[PDB]
Amino acid sequence: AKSKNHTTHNQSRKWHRNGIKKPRSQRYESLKGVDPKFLRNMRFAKKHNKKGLKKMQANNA
Amino acid sequence: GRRPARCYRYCKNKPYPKSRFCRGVPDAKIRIFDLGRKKAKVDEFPLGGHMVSDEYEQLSSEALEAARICANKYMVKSCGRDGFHMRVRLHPFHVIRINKMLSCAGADRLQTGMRGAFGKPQGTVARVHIGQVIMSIRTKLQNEEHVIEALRRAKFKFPGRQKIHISKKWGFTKFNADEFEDMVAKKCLIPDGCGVKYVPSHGPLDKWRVLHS
Amino acid sequence: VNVPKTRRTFCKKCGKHQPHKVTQYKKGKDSLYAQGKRRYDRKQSGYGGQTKPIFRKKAKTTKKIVLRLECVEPNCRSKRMLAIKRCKHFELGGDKKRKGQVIQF
Amino acid sequence: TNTKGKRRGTRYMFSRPFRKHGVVPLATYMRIYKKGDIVDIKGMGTVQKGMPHKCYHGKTGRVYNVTQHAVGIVVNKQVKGKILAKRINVRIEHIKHSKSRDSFLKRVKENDQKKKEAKEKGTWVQLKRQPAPPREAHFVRTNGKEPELLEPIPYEFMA
RNA sequence: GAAAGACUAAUCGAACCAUCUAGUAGCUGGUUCCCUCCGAAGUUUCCCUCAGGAUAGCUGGCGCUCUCGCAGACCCGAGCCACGCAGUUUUAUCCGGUAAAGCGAAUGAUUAGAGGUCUUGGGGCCGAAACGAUCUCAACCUAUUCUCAAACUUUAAAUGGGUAAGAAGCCCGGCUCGCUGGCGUGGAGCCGGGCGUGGAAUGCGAGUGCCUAGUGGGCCACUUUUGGUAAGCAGAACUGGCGCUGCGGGAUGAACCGAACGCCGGGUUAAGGCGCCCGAUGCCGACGCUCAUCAGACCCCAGAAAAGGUGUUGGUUG
RNA sequence: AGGCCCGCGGCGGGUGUUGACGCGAUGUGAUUUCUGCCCAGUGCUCUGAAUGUCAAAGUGAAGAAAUUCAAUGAAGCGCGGGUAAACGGCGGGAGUAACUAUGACUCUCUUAAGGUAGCCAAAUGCCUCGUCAUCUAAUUAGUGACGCGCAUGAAGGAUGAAC
RNA sequence: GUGCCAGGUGGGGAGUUUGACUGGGGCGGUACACCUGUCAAACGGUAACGCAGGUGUCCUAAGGCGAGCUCAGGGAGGACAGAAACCUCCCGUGGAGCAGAAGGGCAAAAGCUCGCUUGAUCUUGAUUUUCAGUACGAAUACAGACCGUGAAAGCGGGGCCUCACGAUCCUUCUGACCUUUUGGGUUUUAAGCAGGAGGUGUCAGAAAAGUUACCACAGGGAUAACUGGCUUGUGGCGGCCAAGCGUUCAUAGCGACGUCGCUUUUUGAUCCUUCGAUGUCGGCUCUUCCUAUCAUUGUGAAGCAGAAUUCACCAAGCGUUGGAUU
RNA sequence: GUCUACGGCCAUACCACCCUGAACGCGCCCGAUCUCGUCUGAUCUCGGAAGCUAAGCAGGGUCGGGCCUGGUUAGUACUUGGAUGGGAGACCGCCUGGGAAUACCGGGUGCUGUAGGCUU
RNA sequence: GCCCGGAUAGCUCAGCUGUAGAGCAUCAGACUUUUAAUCUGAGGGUCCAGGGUUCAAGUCCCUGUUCGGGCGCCA
Ligand SMILES: [Mg+2]
Ligand SMILES: [Mg+2]
Ligand SMILES: [Mg+2]
Ligand SMILES: [Mg+2]
Ligand SMILES: [Mg+2]
Ligand SMILES: [Mg+2]
Ligand SMILES: [Mg+2]
Ligand SMILES: [Mg+2]
Ligand SMILES: [Mg+2]
Ligand SMILES: [Mg+2]
Ligand SMILES: [Mg+2]
Ligand SMILES: [Mg+2]
Ligand SMILES: [Mg+2]
Ligand SMILES: [Mg+2]
Ligand SMILES: [Mg+2]
Ligand SMILES: [Mg+2]
Ligand SMILES: [Mg+2]
Ligand SMILES: [Mg+2]
Ligand SMILES: [Mg+2]
Ligand SMILES: [Mg+2]
Ligand SMILES: [Mg+2]
Ligand SMILES: [Mg+2]
Ligand SMILES: [Mg+2]
Ligand SMILES: [Mg+2]
Ligand SMILES: [Mg+2]
Ligand SMILES: [Mg+2]
Ligand SMILES: [Mg+2]
Ligand SMILES: [Mg+2]
Ligand SMILES: [Mg+2]
Ligand SMILES: [Mg+2]
Ligand SMILES: [Mg+2]
Ligand SMILES: [Mg+2]
Ligand SMILES: [Mg+2]
Ligand SMILES: [Mg+2]
Ligand SMILES: [Mg+2]
Ligand SMILES: [Mg+2]
Ligand SMILES: [Mg+2]
Ligand SMILES: [Mg+2]
Ligand SMILES: [Mg+2]
Ligand SMILES: [Mg+2]
Ligand SMILES: [Mg+2]
Ligand SMILES: [Mg+2]
Ligand SMILES: [Mg+2]
Ligand SMILES: [Zn+2]
Repeated sequence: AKSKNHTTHNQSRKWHRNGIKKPRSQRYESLKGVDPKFLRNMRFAKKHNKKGLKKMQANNA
Repeated sequence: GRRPARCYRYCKNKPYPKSRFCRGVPDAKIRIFDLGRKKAKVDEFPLGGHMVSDEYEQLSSEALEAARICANKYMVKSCGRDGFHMRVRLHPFHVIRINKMLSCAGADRLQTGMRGAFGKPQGTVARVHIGQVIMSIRTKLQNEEHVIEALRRAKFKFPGRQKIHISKKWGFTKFNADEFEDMVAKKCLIPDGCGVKYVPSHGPLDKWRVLHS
Repeated sequence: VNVPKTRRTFCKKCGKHQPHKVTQYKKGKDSLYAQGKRRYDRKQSGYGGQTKPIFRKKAKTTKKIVLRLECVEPNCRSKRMLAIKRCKHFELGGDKKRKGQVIQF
Repeated sequence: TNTKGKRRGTRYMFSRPFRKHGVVPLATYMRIYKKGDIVDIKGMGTVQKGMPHKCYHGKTGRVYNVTQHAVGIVVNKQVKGKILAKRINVRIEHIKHSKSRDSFLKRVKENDQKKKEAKEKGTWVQLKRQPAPPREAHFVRTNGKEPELLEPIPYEFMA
């Protein structure tokens, strides 16, 4: 008839058998969820980075 | 119709006071906590004797009532009706419950067993700790043996183990008997009723100059 | 609840805020030539009895009131449906409440 | 049998401290949060908008997005046997800067200064901080005073 | 069927025969050689679900991508010593409202006196006469006082939870922007350049993919803990165990204590023991306590209380 | 030209080689004596009266047609009577007589009608091993009697020889 | 009358169904979808038919903005007027109010009163909560329109926050001078695309009444009825204190208020064993055991003069009967 | 040494009463034509400058209350980990680390940013 | 969801588009030895709500609130 309802017994052991790994912190996070206005201006800046290349290389030289 | 006190001796549950959640609590057996000449001044009864539990347990209100009656009768017999003042220092604030079962030859008669087993308020008990005072008697200094005997007799109405201790405090105050006299002399203490008011050396000087006047 | 018979709200055809007449939406009559009705009639014809479930376990006591808005622009009679929360008593353009008045004795 | 309400059990978590109710002080709004800096999520209850969930109260994350009134925070949350980096939008009332990060950047700057100075002046200096070492040998003078003899006191029942 | 659901070929609350038919079964029973290696779950969510499934978790198999180098033909190193990781500490830095404590601090509960002076308090004895008076008890106020709280709290631990402890860093310049804007402003991105004392301890080689079985009845112990008089009862938290596990000890015993296991020889231990059963005190062991006409004799654990004793032994106060 | 019934089907078949002193369908159960009240409910049945609703078909109208609408209006159901030897049902609360005790009597609330004649701790009464009498030395048994009877009762009640 | 269709009647007959949880099932209840406080052991999570409660609504304002005020209560005053009608001053950290349960939050607020309004509108994504990191619901931060309000900064896409709700299929409505409607064209019709609504409360969503003692099958000791086992509330039998009873006298004999135990000859509680079966009440017969001793043997005590009786000790050797009713 | 305007932290700043205040300032104050609101020029708005520091305000005071910070309470309460420790239990002791809170007794009573004045 | 039909002094019933009436409520008076039961009179209609038709509304037509029937039922 009746039976056990809930437990977390042995659950921690199951969790730690393969380790509780943190998320893989990797360079260049995704731009998901960033403000769209800021993102579109960022895209415009990236697009127009091409101009001023001669000035950039002159300064570098 | 009361269960034996062995069924509620121990402090097994969390405190369960009579509140807006626990309703329908019957009144406690003990309603009077102070007996004897309660109006006696502080210097009238210099000797104080306490009865102190050695166990962490629950004392029932009926047990407190019985011990109070026994101690009162012995104190009235020995020291007279105006020669002592007793104070019970335990109040039955913890409600003990009962899961009432039918005492008939039938379990089919909607007994339900342990289903919905939360009980109805049976009574009230007082929780006492190790080193906590249960009763206090203040009287003349020459009635020390009578106080000890009254508390010894009252011990038999309680489940656990209790000790009788003649306190160093003056009466029911919190100040030592040896320092009490000179503190009153230098007006660090002002008597009122059965207690003393401690007068610290801070505050307005008007309160200082109403004294010494 | 009470809602006024007119409101100034966005009109998708005009593209701006316009006055709208507000009515209560009622479910229209069944077509009898809708595809599901035709399929149901074909299924029910013949022997076999009832071939689709009949609900008969009603639990809700209210419905979500649907407001039919109609733009008052003569050239734009566009209509829209707004649903409001469930209510038991709904009225259109009832007597607006006052604050400092006497309740009937 | 527990409810799944968003604010169940937050009775003291989101309550204000004693005698600190009322107007929110404005320096909290005046703080500047850039992308990439480390913030602690607290969650005061005077402001009900943009509140973090109770599982992020007391956690610490990194700001990835800044809006007019809130920030986007990447904060680690442990769920069963895995940790996942949740992204939450939290109004700036419920966050504050992380002094751990502040002290670490201060230490980095000071270490770089020491490196430059020590390369200028030749002598090598220690930068890696060490754990507490064992105590070195030392002399304890009595100053012509005999140390006090201590004995345990006799027992007596007080109260 | 003069009625019993009776009888209808030992078959009747729907005969017998063959066939559909090897009907269906979340239920019961069984399921066939050896060795080696790895090795669980009785938990989450959803389901007319609760003796079952799906789902995540735990398992195995197959790999793949990388890291330390592979050293001297005997031999012989000739500040700096791997990518990265962690059921751990340290150093910083936050988070919390339990234990405790408090109620002469709020909210509730609550004991007793004391001091004051107004009132639809009772009243008060000679006050009606302006209680000429002032005696008591109330209520009220004030300062104290006894006792409390899982659904109270000023204060507030221990244990605990998050983050950080660098090369994806730091510092110089320069460029782009339609975002922002007093401003050569702010912010973000991008491009060059220089910095290695590799910026706590300790340990360890890491990352990543596919397929996937069994399980989804659990139970026990220390501690925390809810209901119940209690239960070898019912229900939770943490860790460990049994299940899946043999071995030494507890006489005996799923769980206790020790310790985990290939087949052996020698040495030594653990827990536990050493009169005899039964290995080991067959020590010239030490100091005391105790006589029981129901003595006592070792975790769990397998039987006892209040109360007594001029039995005896210590000790305290007088 | 029927009632009741069989029948896959036939103007098929049984009752029926029959005809109301007959067939068919029920209940109760010899004789004796009785068989009370209730047609609100559910059934059954009679009447269609203007009559409400009411399918297909048919009629009219709109449309280019599919289609839509309208008018009309069979049984049945509603509306109206009858019927309990049809199924069934058949009440409470207060006060009141010159000792007390009962309550002939009086008030109200209510029903469709409030259980009548009878009978009873009965094979039907919980309380109950009811109370009284008788039978015994002693009887939770038996009989007789009583009756606010949990929950007796009239096509079945109560009796009555013979078996 | 027959043939065909239409409506009614139709347990005479047919097929099927008649939830789940559950200290066994049923009856009861909803712990079945949600929300608050606690449990809960100071991150989060955490169960019982655990405790205290609440929900299937309500609101053109109780939504939005702005402005101006301060609330509950109390003290002192004023014609009728009194304990409460209105007016005035003072104190007032909120002891009020904010729709509701509770918790949190809030004072030139989020409360009260006015003024103007409809951001409770049209859209795309991201995110949080439950979580499998699926959905629904709810929520947060943005971005693009069109607006409201205010001098403006700003604020507003419902309600101060934590609840107030619903898939596929089908239906209905709204929108695109949109797509398709089958050889082509026009027009009805129909289908589609996007967004609302009609509901599944067993709330991730079958369409559902009983009875079986005439019963059947697969199983279950996962689960009751009888023994046994744990417990001992209740039953039974004892002990401690001694206020009292006992003509006086606590304790010859009793023992209130309290309190400590024992027993498993009561009844419960539980569900560990047994459902491929342990024959289930009583009586008869027969043996043995226990002692908490009714009698008998030996004793102690009395409110034991004798007689009778009562209390207690050693003590289970021996005995403890014949009958009416059931 | 102070003030004014705008503030940050938000009582060491609050509350009660008392004393002092030079110069600027801030105020109280005077009036209602205009602007604007009222039952009321009381508030709000507006136009002023006769008088006053009485009040606000600032500074100081009080064996002041509160608040802040210490000591005590107290290595107490409580607590991580350990034992084939004690005890019939209830509970308690020890080892290993951590460690509170009242009452009671002290000290203190705003600091400061920007801009602009006054103070011989 | 569809087709009908009723709402009127306290009650019941009628009812114009050009006068809300009748019998019973209730009450004051007139009698009769008390009574009767018969009049004189007072007191009442929200003519169920709204809109439109309206010189003329309870009245005519629609939209709303209940009450009765008979239909029909794929989320
Ligand atoms: Mg399970
Ligand atoms: Mg408990
Ligand atoms: Mg039968
Ligand atoms: Mg078969
Ligand atoms: Mg099985
Ligand atoms: Mg808590
Ligand atoms: Mg506590
Ligand atoms: Mg308090
Ligand atoms: Mg258990
Ligand atoms: Mg169990
Ligand atoms: Mg197994
Ligand atoms: Mg294992
Ligand atoms: Mg093992
Ligand atoms: Mg062994
Ligand atoms: Mg043993
Ligand atoms: Mg060996
Ligand atoms: Mg041995
Ligand atoms: Mg030997
Ligand atoms: Mg016959
Ligand atoms: Mg009859
Ligand atoms: Mg008809
Ligand atoms: Mg008749
Ligand atoms: Mg009768
Ligand atoms: Mg009878
Ligand atoms: Mg009988
Ligand atoms: Mg006989
Ligand atoms: Mg008889
Ligand atoms: Mg008679
Ligand atoms: Mg059938
Ligand atoms: Mg915890
Ligand atoms: Mg928690
Ligand atoms: Mg405002
Ligand atoms: Mg917008
Ligand atoms: Mg909101
Ligand atoms: Mg569900
Ligand atoms: Mg079992
Ligand atoms: Mg008992
Ligand atoms: Mg006496
Ligand atoms: Mg057998
Ligand atoms: Mg047998
Ligand atoms: Mg004996
Ligand atoms: Mg002070
Ligand atoms: Mg310690
Ligand atoms: Zn429009």
